[PDB]
Amino acid sequence: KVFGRCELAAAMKRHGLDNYRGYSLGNWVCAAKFESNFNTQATNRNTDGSTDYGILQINSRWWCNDGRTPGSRNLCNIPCSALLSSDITASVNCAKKIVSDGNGMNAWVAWRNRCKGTDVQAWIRGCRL
Ligand SMILES: O=C(O)c1cc(N2C=C(CCO)NN2)cc(C(=O)O)n1
Ligand SMILES: O=C(O)c1cc(N2C=C(CCO)NN2)cc(C(=O)O)n1
Ligand SMILES: O=C(O)c1cc(N2C=C(CCO)NN2)cc(C(=O)O)n1
Ligand SMILES: [Cl-]
Ligand SMILES: [Cl-]
Ligand SMILES: [Cl-]
Ligand SMILES: [Cl-]
Ligand SMILES: [Cl-]
Ligand SMILES: [Cl-]
Ligand SMILES: [Cl-]
Ligand SMILES: [Cl-]
Ligand SMILES: [Cl-]
Ligand SMILES: [Eu+3]
Ligand code: NA
Ligand code: NA
Repeated sequence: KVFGRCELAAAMKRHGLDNYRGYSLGNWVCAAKFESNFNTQATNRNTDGSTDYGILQINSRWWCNDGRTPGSRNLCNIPCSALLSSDITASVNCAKKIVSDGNGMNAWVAWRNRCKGTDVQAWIRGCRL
């Protein structure tokens, strides 16, 4: 599923991501735009052989099981395919674990490089939330 901007903002808010660990909703929408273009079916292979999955490009090196990342962990206790669903629940619940691990949203390199320190509220401007 390819979400609309406000559509994704509303889903993320409903699932408790607005201000989670202090990150306002716009930060999460910005991250998703540059990680996946709001497409839940996004995948990308990393140089180390792990793969990133879903709207927030969650990595199989640590967070999910894809059966093809030797030596990896599955800290969200989910198949990586769950992260591609039209329902963002699994991605949101896993993102909450990620952002709580100590480095906040710097875990998302695209957030650090394209969202951090920018006017992220622009990403939710005009939405009925
Ligand atoms: O493709 C776009 O740029 C786009 C698509 C959008 N939508 C909205 C929907 C309907 C939601 O139910 N689907 N794509 C919304 C926006 C935007 O708010 O800038 N932009
Ligand atoms: O309606 C939109 O949400 C929308 C329209 C866009 N455009 C761009 C053009 C060309 C110039 O007028 N026309 N609609 C571009 C985008 C976007 O990149 O998010 N969004
Ligand atoms: O005007 C739009 O259609 C629009 C503006 C957006 N943004 C993003 C920013 C932040 C920095 O450029 N400001 N407006 C994002 C989107 C979209 O994702 O469809 N659409
Ligand atoms: Cl929308
Ligand atoms: Cl915001
Ligand atoms: Cl594996
Ligand atoms: Cl393969
Ligand atoms: Cl594990
Ligand atoms: Cl599994
Ligand atoms: Cl959803
Ligand atoms: Cl933080
Ligand atoms: Cl990570
Ligand atoms: Eu648009
Ligand atoms: Na906000
Ligand atoms: Na699993």
